[PDB]
Amino acid sequence: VNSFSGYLKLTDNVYIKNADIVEEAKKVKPTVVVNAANVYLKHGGGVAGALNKATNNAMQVESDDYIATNGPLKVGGSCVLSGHNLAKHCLHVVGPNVNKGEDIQLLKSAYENFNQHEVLLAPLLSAGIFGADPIHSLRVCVDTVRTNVYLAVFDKNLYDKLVSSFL
Ligand SMILES: Nc1ncc(S(=O)(=O)N2CC(F)(F)C[C@H]2C(=O)O)cn1
Repeated sequence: VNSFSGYLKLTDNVYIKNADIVEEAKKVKPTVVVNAANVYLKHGGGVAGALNKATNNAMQVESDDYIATNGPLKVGGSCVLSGHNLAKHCLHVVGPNVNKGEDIQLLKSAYENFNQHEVLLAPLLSAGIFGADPIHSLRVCVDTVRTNVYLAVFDKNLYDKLVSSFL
């Protein structure tokens, strides 16, 4: 038993809710919140900008030190950093950005990072400003992640579509 509420169960291990991941994070304090990161951990907009703002820019300060030490992430890769006031940990995951021409097949590699964590609160990778089809992203999530994932979908219209079209 865990503290997530109002989720619709999609599969054995995937759940989904129309929610603002920032607000869901501040209420659940999950062990892991997933960020929709870029390779530079520049949290300017989308999910990342919103999560960083909720940390009063502490996420960005920590991220800049991470990059200065380690260099950029790979597309499809991830790193674990602090969750600040939102979660114990933040898993920063880089899905391919269609608006940068990156290969969509890397979306499966991105979701594989979730399997290193038993339970996660996460957005749909490569959705939103990353330019992928969220229905495709949901399909890859369901077919790749084996751990328990609680997906927060900000847009109510999209949430309903995702539900109504789910196979
Ligand atoms: N607060 C906040 N801001 C942005 C995002 S998103 O852009 O990553 N995301 C992914 C999506 F589902 F495909 C569309 C969008 C959403 O959930 O409506 C998430 N949460």
